[PDB]
Amino acid sequence: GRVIRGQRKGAGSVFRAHVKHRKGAARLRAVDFAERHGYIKGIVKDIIHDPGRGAPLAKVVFRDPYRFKKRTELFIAAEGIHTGQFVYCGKKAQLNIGNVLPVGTMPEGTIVCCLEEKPGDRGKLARASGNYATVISHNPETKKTRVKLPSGSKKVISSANRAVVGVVAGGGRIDKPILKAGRAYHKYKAKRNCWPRVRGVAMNPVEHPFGGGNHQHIGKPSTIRRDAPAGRKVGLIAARRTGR
RNA sequence: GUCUCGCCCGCCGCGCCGGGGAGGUGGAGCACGAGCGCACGUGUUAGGACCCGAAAGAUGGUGAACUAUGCCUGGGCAGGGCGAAGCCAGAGGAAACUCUGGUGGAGGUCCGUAGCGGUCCUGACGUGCAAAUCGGUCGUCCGACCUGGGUAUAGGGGCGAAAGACUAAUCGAACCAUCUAGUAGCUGGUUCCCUCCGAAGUUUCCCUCAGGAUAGCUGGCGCUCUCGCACACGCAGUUUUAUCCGGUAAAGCGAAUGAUUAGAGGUCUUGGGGCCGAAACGAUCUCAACCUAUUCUCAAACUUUAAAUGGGUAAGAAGCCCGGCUCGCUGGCGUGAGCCGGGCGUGGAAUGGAGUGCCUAGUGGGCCACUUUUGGUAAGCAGAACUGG
RNA sequence: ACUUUGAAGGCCGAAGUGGAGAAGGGUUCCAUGUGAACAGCAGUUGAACAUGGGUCAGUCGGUCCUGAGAGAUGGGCGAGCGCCGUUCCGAAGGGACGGGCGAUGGCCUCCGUUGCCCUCGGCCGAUCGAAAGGGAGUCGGGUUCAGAUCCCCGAAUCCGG
RNA sequence: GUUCUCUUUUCUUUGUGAAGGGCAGGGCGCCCUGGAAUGGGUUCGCCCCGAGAGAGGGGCCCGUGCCUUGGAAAGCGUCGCGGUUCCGGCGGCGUCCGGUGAGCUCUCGCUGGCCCUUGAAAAUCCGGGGGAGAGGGUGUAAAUCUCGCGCCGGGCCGUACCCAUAUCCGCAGCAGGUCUCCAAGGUGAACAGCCUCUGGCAUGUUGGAACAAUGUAGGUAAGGGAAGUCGGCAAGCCGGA
RNA sequence: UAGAACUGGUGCGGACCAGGGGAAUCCGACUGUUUAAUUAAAACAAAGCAUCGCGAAGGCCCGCGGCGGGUGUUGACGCGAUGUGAUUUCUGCCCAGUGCUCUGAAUGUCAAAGUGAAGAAAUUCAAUGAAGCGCGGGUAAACGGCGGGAGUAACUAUGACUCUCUUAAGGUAGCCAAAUGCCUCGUCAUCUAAUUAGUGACGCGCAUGAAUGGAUGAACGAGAUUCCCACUGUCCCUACCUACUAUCCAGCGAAACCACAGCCAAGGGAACGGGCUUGGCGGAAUCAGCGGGGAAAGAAGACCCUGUUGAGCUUGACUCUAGUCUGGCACGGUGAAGAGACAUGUUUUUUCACUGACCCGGUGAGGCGGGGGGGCGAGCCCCGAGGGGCUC
RNA sequence: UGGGGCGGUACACCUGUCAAACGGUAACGCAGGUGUCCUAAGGCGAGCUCAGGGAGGACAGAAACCUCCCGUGGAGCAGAAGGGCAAAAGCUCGCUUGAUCUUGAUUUUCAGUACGAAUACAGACCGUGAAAGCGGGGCCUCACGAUCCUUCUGACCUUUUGGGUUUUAAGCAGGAGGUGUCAGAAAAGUUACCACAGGGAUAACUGGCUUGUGGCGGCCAAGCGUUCAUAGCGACGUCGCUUUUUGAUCCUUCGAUGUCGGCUCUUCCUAUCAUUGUGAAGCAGAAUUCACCAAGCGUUGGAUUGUUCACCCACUAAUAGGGAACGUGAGCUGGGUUUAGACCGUCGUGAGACAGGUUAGUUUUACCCUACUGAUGAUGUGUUGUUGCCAUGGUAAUCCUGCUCAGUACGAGAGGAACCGCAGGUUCAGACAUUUGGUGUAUGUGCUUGGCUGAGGAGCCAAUGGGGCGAAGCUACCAUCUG
Ligand SMILES: [Mg+2]
Ligand SMILES: [Mg+2]
Ligand SMILES: [Mg+2]
Ligand SMILES: [Mg+2]
Ligand SMILES: [Mg+2]
Ligand SMILES: [Mg+2]
Ligand SMILES: [Mg+2]
Ligand SMILES: [Mg+2]
Ligand SMILES: [Mg+2]
Ligand SMILES: [Mg+2]
Ligand SMILES: [Mg+2]
Ligand SMILES: [Mg+2]
Ligand SMILES: [Mg+2]
Ligand SMILES: [Mg+2]
Ligand SMILES: [Mg+2]
Ligand SMILES: [Mg+2]
Ligand SMILES: [Mg+2]
Ligand SMILES: [Mg+2]
Ligand SMILES: [Mg+2]
Ligand SMILES: [Mg+2]
Ligand SMILES: [Mg+2]
Ligand SMILES: [Mg+2]
Ligand SMILES: [Mg+2]
Ligand SMILES: [Mg+2]
Ligand SMILES: [Mg+2]
Ligand SMILES: [Mg+2]
Ligand SMILES: [Mg+2]
Ligand SMILES: [Mg+2]
Ligand SMILES: [Mg+2]
Ligand SMILES: [Mg+2]
Ligand SMILES: [Mg+2]
Ligand SMILES: [Mg+2]
Ligand SMILES: [Mg+2]
Ligand SMILES: [Mg+2]
Ligand SMILES: [Mg+2]
Ligand SMILES: [Mg+2]
Ligand SMILES: [Mg+2]
Ligand SMILES: [Mg+2]
Ligand SMILES: [Mg+2]
Ligand SMILES: [Mg+2]
Ligand SMILES: [Mg+2]
Ligand SMILES: [Mg+2]
Ligand SMILES: [Mg+2]
Ligand SMILES: [Mg+2]
Ligand SMILES: [Mg+2]
Ligand SMILES: [Mg+2]
Ligand SMILES: [Mg+2]
Ligand SMILES: [Mg+2]
Ligand SMILES: [Mg+2]
Ligand SMILES: [Mg+2]
Ligand SMILES: [Mg+2]
Ligand SMILES: [Mg+2]
Ligand SMILES: [Mg+2]
Ligand SMILES: [Mg+2]
Ligand SMILES: [Mg+2]
Ligand SMILES: [Mg+2]
Ligand SMILES: [Mg+2]
Ligand SMILES: [Mg+2]
Ligand SMILES: [Mg+2]
Ligand SMILES: [Mg+2]
Ligand SMILES: [Mg+2]
Ligand SMILES: [Mg+2]
Ligand SMILES: [Mg+2]
Ligand SMILES: [Mg+2]
Ligand SMILES: [Mg+2]
Ligand SMILES: [Mg+2]
Ligand SMILES: [Mg+2]
Ligand SMILES: [Mg+2]
Ligand SMILES: [Mg+2]
Ligand SMILES: [Mg+2]
Ligand SMILES: [Mg+2]
Ligand SMILES: [Mg+2]
Ligand SMILES: [Mg+2]
Ligand SMILES: [Mg+2]
Ligand SMILES: [Mg+2]
Ligand SMILES: [Mg+2]
Ligand SMILES: [Mg+2]
Ligand SMILES: [Mg+2]
Ligand SMILES: [Mg+2]
Repeated sequence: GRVIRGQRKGAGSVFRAHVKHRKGAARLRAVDFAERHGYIKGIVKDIIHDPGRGAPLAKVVFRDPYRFKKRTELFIAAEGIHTGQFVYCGKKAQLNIGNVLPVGTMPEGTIVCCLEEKPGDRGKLARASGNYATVISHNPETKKTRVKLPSGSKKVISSANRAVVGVVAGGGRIDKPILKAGRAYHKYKAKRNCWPRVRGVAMNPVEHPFGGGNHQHIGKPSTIRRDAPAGRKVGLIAARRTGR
C-alpha cells in the first residue's frame, strides 16, 4: 500500500508547532530556602495574551535573595488578579486568591490551579482556561493527599507539592459557537497544521483501510484491538461501549 | 549372488572354516585377447549460443528552477447599491415602553474594473502563432484572497479541502548508470551452382491441446551371399486345389423375446351405463383382458435360417523310411523325447536378385471424391471405415 | 515597393506600442568599413561579418545583525565511509580590570610590555544565514560617439585618531 | 499661429537644492489661579468634567511650508555682437500679481471598529539611580553618558546595455509565459469604454492586378412567429438616472 | 437642486457604456476547493451533531541505532482517532452471527527452562503449569439485519376479527411509480386539437425506511428538468451586402505517402478484382472544384481468446515477517516474619522494610541531618524558681 | 470445451449397440454401472429339485398347511448388462480353512514398457473324499495406485570406521500408511487505472452456404354463404418459392474495413395504395371486393419518445412495401450505447459486479490516381474564315376541383351518376424583372451623439459611429410569363 495520514505526523517537519510569536513557557519559580521555610513577595506588572492558548498570562517580579538584580516569572493567571497586586509565595502565605503554597497546609474543600504532579516540576496540572482541581482528604501519616481532577478522577499525591489558588482565567468559552469556517482557520493556524479532516471513506484503499467501494461504507467493524499495528489502528480504539 | 534337499572331509587352536547335485534361477560375465593416441565429419547438450525482440526484478545514487503543502520576511486590490448595533430630536403613555424623521457605516453581503481563473459556442486552428493557443460569452473580486524571494519534506518514499491527483512536457510507484547480450514452448528474417534419392500431418505418455519424448514414414555408410558362370534356394496388398472362422445384408414371426390389427368355433371366465326378468353360468351381448385354429403389419440395442466381398493354414530335403543306443520322466508288458549310422531329389500357376546391422533428419494443425455411414430440417456443417488424389 | 531628409494623412491614448529598474543574459553597447553567408521576398540597412573603443564612489548597494532554519565541539551510537543532537551525561570565557612586587627603552618623569601575587569575573554556547527586513552621513550645475548622485566646478557632512 | 466675416483672440514659457538661523501652521494623556446643576463644553461621528470642567495666562514636540545665508555670478526665455573656425565667449531686457476645490496622487496627525487570529528578533546607541571607586588644588583634575575653532585619514568588490508582439525561458527575431515605480485634456458616478497633447511607430517574417465557387468574422430582411431541433443550441429583446 | 415658457418632420440615456422575465419539481444549506492538456458536478470541505482512548515510567506516531525524537514553549473548556453534515421537527425493535470489552484460580487446554524416578549413559517417563483459545457477562449515533398461510361483516367486494408454522427481532413514525418500480407507455384527474413527457393523488413497495441518517424548508447555484409572456432568418424559403482569403503574376519555396499502377458489367476464385476469362470499349498535354472508390494515411487492435508472461488492489487462499503481549536465565545486593515438596535439614516461596547498582525531575547543584553554644515565647516534668529534660 | 464463463466429466475403469459378418475404428453419440459386499455367498463330498399351471382336503377365504399330476429351465447364482449351468455352477446337510509358503514363463492394454487382472506348469505343507481326483479366493467379463519418507515382521544375518564388548543407528527381503487431475505439483480472488508477445488456429457488424422460425403462394375439396363445394372464404392433408425476420455454421478480416438513429441526395425492384385500358360479383344507381397489362408520375404537416417499430390529431386522388457493405461520419450531428469522476437500489465479508436506473464528458488529414461537373486545346482536311447537315447520347409534364349535362337516367323510396364542353387551381420545369417587396459602402442627400481643425462656414475621426429615404444592379409562387 502506501503510508497514510497519522502515520506521517509522528515524524514532524510539516506538522510541527508554530512558536515564533509565543512569549515563553509558563511555570512556577523554583524551590529555595525562603519558599521552603518562610515566604517571599512579588508584584504584577502586566497581563498579556499568548497565542495558541485561552488562558492569559501574568508577569511577576521578585527580588533575588542573593544578588542585586531582579527576576521575572511568567505565571498563569487566576481569575481576579490585577496589576499592582502583591503576591506572596511559600509555606507561610495566607490563603487568598493568587498566592502559591503547599497542599498539606490547606484545609479540605479548597480550589486550586497550576498544580504540580511531583514536587518540583514547576507546575503541570489544571492549567487550561476555566478549570480547577479540588482538595479532598489529607493524611498526616505518610504525608499524602488526595485530589479530584476535572476528568472526574481521584488521585493521590504528596503534601509538599505546590499549587496556585483559584480557578483559571478564560472561564467560559465553549459556550460560543463559531458559525464560520474562517474562524476555525485563524484558530488552528496558530497551533498546528491539522484542521481539515478528510473522511476515510472518501479515499481509496491504498491510503486508508476504510477506503474504497462503489458505495461509501466501511465494510468492517470500526472497533479494533489495542495491540493492532500502525496503519490499521484507526477508529474507535479499545472501545468498551458504543452508542448514546 | 541367491532359496531347497543333503552326504562328507582336512586342521598344532574343529566355527558362527571348506566342499557336492539340482528343481532351478538373478548378472552390464568366460569360452584363445583388441585396444591406446592423433585428425576429420555428422549429431545431442552446457555456455550470450543463428540474429533482433518485452511487460518486469535487484544494488547504488541525482532531483521541489514546474507543481502539492507548512513557516520567515516584503508588496497589492477603481467607482457604486442595501443599510446592523450605537446616538439626537419631536409625539404619545399612569408606567413598562412605543411611533415618526435624521445620523452612523457592520457584513467568509450585492453590481462591476485591475487581477486570479476557465461555462458555452461542443466556434476558430487542427502537417498550427502554439507538444493545449485565439475570439466572444462567462465565474469570484475585504477574503478559507493574489503574489515575489528565502527555507523544510525525496521514491514502496513525500505532499494531498481526495481527483488514485502533483512530484522538471514522464507517475496505479520518477529519472541515471550497472547487474544485462535478463528470459521467451511466441512473431519476422536467414547470402553460388549442377546431379541423385525423396516425406508427414498417425500410435502411447506428459498440470499435455500454438509444444516435447516414443514407434512409424526418409536418407547415407556398409557388410554376407548369388545369379546366363551349365548349372538354386528364397520372397510376394496375386490366382488355383483342399480346409477352417465369422452372424452383416436379405428373410422370418402359422418358430422363442417384444409389439400390434380383424373377425370365426370358448357365457373358458371376473363383473356390468346395462340387457328380456327375482335374477343366476335361464338367455344374451359385450367389454380390460382372456382357450383353439387362421389373419394384416414390425425390430440399431430380437432371431430359427443365411450370402456376395473378406481373414487364417497347407502345397516336401527343416520330408519319408530302415536299424540301433541313453533316460531319477510314465509304467501290466509299454509310451515319449533325445543321440547315432545308413537309403531314397523336380513336388500347382505366373513374377523378379535376396538378406542383415549401425548413425539419422524433417514431421507429429490436414483436405477432397465414388461407395458404406452417425448427429442434425439442411449445410461449401460437425465425426468415422475403403481405396485413390 | 522596403534606407535617409522634408511635407501630408493615420495609430498607441498615461492600468500605453511612453521613461526607468530587479531575476536572467553577457559585449549584444558606441564609431568606421563590408555587402560572400544569415536576417523563410529584397536591402545602399542590421542585435550579421571585420577592426577599434568603452563601466571612475569615505556618503549608491555588498561587507555588519539576526529570522524560519542549516551546522561543528564534548557525548552517544555504529561492521564501516560516518550518523544523531545543539545545551543536551562537559575543569566550556585567556574576559578584563584597582592594588603590590623586580624588570623594561625612551633624558626608565609617562608609558606598554613580556611575569606573577592578588582582584572582580554568569551567562548559556563555535559558526552560517536576506543586494525587497534592521543598519551613522551628499546635494545642485556642467561636461561624452558612447560614463555620471562616481568626472570638473561649488557648497556640505559622518566616523575614527 | 488665424484673419475671405468675427475674435482686448488661441498656443507655449513665466525658478532656487543640501546643512543652518527666524517665523507661520498643526498637535499635547503638560503646568498655575479657580471652583461648576437653572448641569455645562463639544465632534461629520464620538466623547469629556470635584480622580477638578468651562474661562484666563503660560511650557513642549513636529515645523518636508514662507523669509534669510546659499544665490544670481549660475539656469531659462527672447533681441543683437565678435571669434573663418579650433569658443562652459560679450552684451540689453525679463525671470510678475492674485483666487477657488467632497478635485487625483504622496505624506504627516487625530479617532473609532474587527479578532477562540492580537499582529518578529538581534546588532547598535542612549538616559537615570546611592556614589561604588575614587580623583584634583585657587589655578589645578583627567575622564567626560562633551562648547566653539587650524589638523590627518577613510581600504576591498559591482557599476556599460536589454528588461520584452527582436537581447529572458519556450529548438527559432514563436499571437504563449515572466516581479515593480511614475501617470495629463474632454464626456461620464468612475484608473469603464470613445477622441486628443507630451513621447514612440510604420501595421507586425513580402507586394501588384480582378472581385468566381466554398469558407471565417460581421450585418439586414416582407407576412407569420419555435411549426425547426434530442434540447429556444446560437442569435435577438430588456439595459443608465 | 426644483419649476415655468418657446421650439423642432415623435426626435431626444440619439454614438460608447449598459440585467429577458414569470410559474414549478430534484439535489446540495450558504461563501469556498477540485481531476495542469476531453469530466467543475448532485463530488471534497465546512459549521453544527455524536461517540472513542488518555492523569505522563502516559495516549497517538516516527525510527537501522542510542539517558534517541515529534504532538510538546503541551495538561482534559486539552491532544490524538472516527462517522454524519446549517436550522426546524424526529431518531423505532434485534446481542442469535461477527468484532470490541470486563473478571478469573475456580475449570479444561496450554512452550522453553525447572523438579523427581528408571537406566551402564545418551534417553525415556511422570508430576507441574504463563499469556492465549474455550467457560461466562455488557455493548447497535460498532459491521450490520428487520416473515409466511387459511377462514371471516343480513346484495356483492373488502376484510377491523379468529387460528396456525416457525424467527435474534419479523419494517414503527414518515414516504413513494422518485436520480430508487422488472411486469409498465401502472391507474385516476389537469395541462394540449393530439403527449412513452411534466404536476397532484392511490400503493401487498421484483428491491423505500429512520446519524449505512428519514421528512421538510426561506436565501444561493457558469447544477438537472416542464410550461407560459415578450423576442427573433431556428424554420416556411431563401436572397443581398462589407472586409481577410481562396484565384492570376513577380520573388522565396516545404511535407506526409509511394510493389507496379490507375475506364466498366457478369463469371469463377481464400465465397464483395485496377490486373485473370467472356463481352462492352479505347485518342496528346492541362486548369478551378467536389468528395463515390482506392476495402486511402496514422498507431505490431485497449473489445474476445491463448500464454504453465506480468503488475495495482482485497481477503477466510499458501509460506513467512517488523512491531507487540507473556514465561525463563544474567545484570540482582541487605535484613526480618509466614508456609511448604522429599524425608527426617535442603532450597523454595509470599509479605514487610533498607540503599549502594539503575531510573526520574530541579537548580547559576546556594543554607541537608544531628547538635546544643540559640533565644523572642509558649504548653508538658522534676521543680534550689533559679536550672536543665520533652513538644515545638 | 461446435468462441469463453455458468453447467456437465466425454479426466482411471466395466456391459450391449453404432462398427460396414476376422480383429481394430471417432463425436458434450444411445442406454446403464463402479470406488463396494462375503467365516461363507471360499473349498471338497453326498442327496434333491426351480418358476408356474391344474384337481382335491375341517374352520381356510384371491393367498397360511397337506397330497398327486404336467413342468427344457419360462427360477436362482450379492450388485449393471451380457454369456454359461439340471442326478449343475442352483437348494439343503457333514468336514474344514488352497483367501497359506516360493522361484521363473505367458496373455490382456501396449512402445511391444509398467501397474492391475488372468492362465498353464514345477517344488513344499495341507484339507476333503471309498477312490479317481479337485482346490493355491468369489462361474467369466470391472472393483484399483511409483520413487523419497515413516511403521511392523524375519536371519544366534552383514556394517558402525585405530582394536574389542553392550546399547542405538544404517543396511537386506516382504506387507501396510497415498496421490480420484486415478504413469502420480504442496496453492484464493478482483481490475472500467491496467500492461506485454501473439492470434482470423477463436468471438462481437457486412458478405457467402442453409431456410428450421418468419413472410408469400398453389393442389384436392368436408363445411360457410337461408338456397348454392368453388361470387367471395375454406378444415383435415400436401407441393413450393424469397432472403427486407431471428437462428445454425465460422470460410475472408485481430501489423485496425471508423460501431445505433435522424438530416441530406440519387438510382433501382414489384409481391400495385392510388391515377390510365379492361374482365368478374351475393355488380339496379352511389360506395366496395377479386383479378389482368403496367413501375410512367405521386405517397404529406405535427404532440410524445434517443429511436428504429408504436400511437393519436389534420388535411388529402392516396397517405403501399423494399433495397444499394442492415446506402451514405476526410457529408453533418453525437441524443443513446461503449473508457476515465460521481449518485441510489440488489448482490459480495471485501476490493468490486449488474444483462437495473441517472447526470457531466477532445469526432483528425485531400495539394495524389480515377470517376463526376464545368473550362482550354488536340488528329486530319494545303492555310484561314463564313454558313450549315447529321450519327450518337440524354429527355418531361402530372393531378384535383367547380358550372353545365341533371336533382336527369336508375330505383318502390331514400338517394343519385357519367361522355363531349367552359373556367380555374396542385406538384414539377424553364426564363424574366414592366409593376410590389428585399438588399443597399453609388459611402447619393438630409438629421444627430462624443471629440478635433481659434470661432462662423466647409470638414474629418469612432476596424461600415447610429439612424431616415433611396437610383442602377442582383433577386422572390413574396412579383410576372410559358409547358
Ligand atoms: Mg470531513
Ligand atoms: Mg474517491
Ligand atoms: Mg489495505
Ligand atoms: Mg453490505
Ligand atoms: Mg549452440
Ligand atoms: Mg533485450
Ligand atoms: Mg519476481
Ligand atoms: Mg530549491
Ligand atoms: Mg473544462
Ligand atoms: Mg471546438
Ligand atoms: Mg482547416
Ligand atoms: Mg502570423
Ligand atoms: Mg477511482
Ligand atoms: Mg540474442
Ligand atoms: Mg504459428
Ligand atoms: Mg504451446
Ligand atoms: Mg434388415
Ligand atoms: Mg523420429
Ligand atoms: Mg527607456
Ligand atoms: Mg519601456
Ligand atoms: Mg534586470
Ligand atoms: Mg532573405
Ligand atoms: Mg547598435
Ligand atoms: Mg552573516
Ligand atoms: Mg535593506
Ligand atoms: Mg483648561
Ligand atoms: Mg544603467
Ligand atoms: Mg481604439
Ligand atoms: Mg507592410
Ligand atoms: Mg515581429
Ligand atoms: Mg421576417
Ligand atoms: Mg417540435
Ligand atoms: Mg419534426
Ligand atoms: Mg444563450
Ligand atoms: Mg416531494
Ligand atoms: Mg453547493
Ligand atoms: Mg480537465
Ligand atoms: Mg442537523
Ligand atoms: Mg457510526
Ligand atoms: Mg437507530
Ligand atoms: Mg455479541
Ligand atoms: Mg411501509
Ligand atoms: Mg408522481
Ligand atoms: Mg414538449
Ligand atoms: Mg436498508
Ligand atoms: Mg439506504
Ligand atoms: Mg489552389
Ligand atoms: Mg467489376
Ligand atoms: Mg460471386
Ligand atoms: Mg487494388
Ligand atoms: Mg473518396
Ligand atoms: Mg497484434
Ligand atoms: Mg499490442
Ligand atoms: Mg499448456
Ligand atoms: Mg511496479
Ligand atoms: Mg488463513
Ligand atoms: Mg480452455
Ligand atoms: Mg467389419
Ligand atoms: Mg452335486
Ligand atoms: Mg460357488
Ligand atoms: Mg501344488
Ligand atoms: Mg567411531
Ligand atoms: Mg568400535
Ligand atoms: Mg468504476
Ligand atoms: Mg415456413
Ligand atoms: Mg465470424
Ligand atoms: Mg476462420
Ligand atoms: Mg471446422
Ligand atoms: Mg483505415
Ligand atoms: Mg474506408
Ligand atoms: Mg407484374
Ligand atoms: Mg451502414
Ligand atoms: Mg469523422
Ligand atoms: Mg465515407
Ligand atoms: Mg452522450
Ligand atoms: Mg464513468
Ligand atoms: Mg434519339
Ligand atoms: Mg459633431
Ligand atoms: Mg430602407
